[PDB]
Amino acid sequence: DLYCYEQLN
Amino acid sequence: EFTQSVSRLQSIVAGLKNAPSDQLINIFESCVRNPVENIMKILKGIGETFCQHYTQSTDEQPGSHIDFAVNRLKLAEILYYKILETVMVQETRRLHGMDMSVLLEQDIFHRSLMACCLEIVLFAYSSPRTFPWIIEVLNLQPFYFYKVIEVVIRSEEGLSRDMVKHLNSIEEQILESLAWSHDSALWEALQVSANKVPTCEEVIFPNRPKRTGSLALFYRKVYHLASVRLRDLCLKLDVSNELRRKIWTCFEFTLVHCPDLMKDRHLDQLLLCAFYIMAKVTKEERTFQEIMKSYRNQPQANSHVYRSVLLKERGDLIKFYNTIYVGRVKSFALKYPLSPFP
Repeated sequence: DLYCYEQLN
Repeated sequence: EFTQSVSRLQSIVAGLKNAPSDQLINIFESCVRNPVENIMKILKGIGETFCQHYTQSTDEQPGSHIDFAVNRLKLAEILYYKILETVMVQETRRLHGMDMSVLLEQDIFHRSLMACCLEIVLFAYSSPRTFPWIIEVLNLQPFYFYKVIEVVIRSEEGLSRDMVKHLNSIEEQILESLAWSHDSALWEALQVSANKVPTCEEVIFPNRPKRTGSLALFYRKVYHLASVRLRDLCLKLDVSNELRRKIWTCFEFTLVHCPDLMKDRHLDQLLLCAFYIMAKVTKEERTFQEIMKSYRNQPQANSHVYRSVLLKERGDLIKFYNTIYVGRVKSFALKYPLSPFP
């Protein structure tokens, strides 16, 4: 839940 | 024609010697213990080590001729005695006619001042030897060294805006990363203080463990720097002042109750993580991606800060957040007293 599922760039 | 920085430097040192002035000598001699010989020895030691590194090639830094080293050195020595005289004259103990022996016998001050003078000269010439080259060469701890910069800026008004900017930049570099390296004297100071990290409220308002004063000043500078950066971020991300105070509270928590997270890392990495996890839990949420595009427009921000981060091995900021930061701070976060914002 508090984890970030975004990636980059 | 000289560049503006070198001509300015030339103006500052005009008519002066790489030896103490008569005025300074008199101050030296009014001391129970006259520092003049030990000061000379420090400059001699620093000068030799500087020349040895300057003239030798490390594979990252082609070596350079000794005649330029000596000219750099000479100029820095002239600056040293000038600034030292200014500092000693304006000193409180001097004005009250009190013996300055203990003041003048602290080696770290003189070494730091001479290094800062060398850094001024190197910068003025656009030297390839980039900070922290000079303090690694001279074995000066970042945690101790940075304190002299504000003294230099105060004591020499002939420094240009660009010179002062540079000095403020390398102070910021120390505050944000360098003083946090695993071998930094910071950890020693925290250690004799029982690893008690001063809270922002404690240091932003006016038989102790030694380095108590050093701890207080360093963290005051750290809290001050981080607040300026957080204020800018909140502005560009247009965040409420209430989440700002919450983000600040989380950041302070990581400095105070998880200080090991800073070891060998960057101050902004903890600040950006504080931003997201707090924006998250309060449902004001902003993506790390937009957090970082807003971050990158800040002067200190370089790609490696959120792209290359120490894990245990390096990864981007997001991987750091997930595998490290969350586990440590989630208890404190999921809990959303708030800290004062400078």
